Amino acid sequence: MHHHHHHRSGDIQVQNNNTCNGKTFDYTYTVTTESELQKVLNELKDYIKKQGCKRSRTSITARTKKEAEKFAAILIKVYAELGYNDINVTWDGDTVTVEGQLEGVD
Repeated sequence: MHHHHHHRSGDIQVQNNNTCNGKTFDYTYTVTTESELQKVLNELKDYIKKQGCKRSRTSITARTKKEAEKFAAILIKVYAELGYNDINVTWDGDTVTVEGQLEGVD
């Protein structure tokens, strides 16, 4: 097979938008391989902690809802390191939109 990197294949567009957003340049990273996705979440998590009073939103381009599940398991994990292990997720299919839980427990 002809192996190549062309922006037209399974390009995964990760977009994070922060509530209490300070110096938030873009938080947008497009990875064709999940090996690179690891570094996205390493730096991203660190920032969301500062640019985020309680939570920030994320939406990742999943080409299948099967992928949306495992990127959800990653985003839930990332915000679980920041605070609450329970995180808010919605599986669309073309996208997985994950935002951290608001402090509401009794």
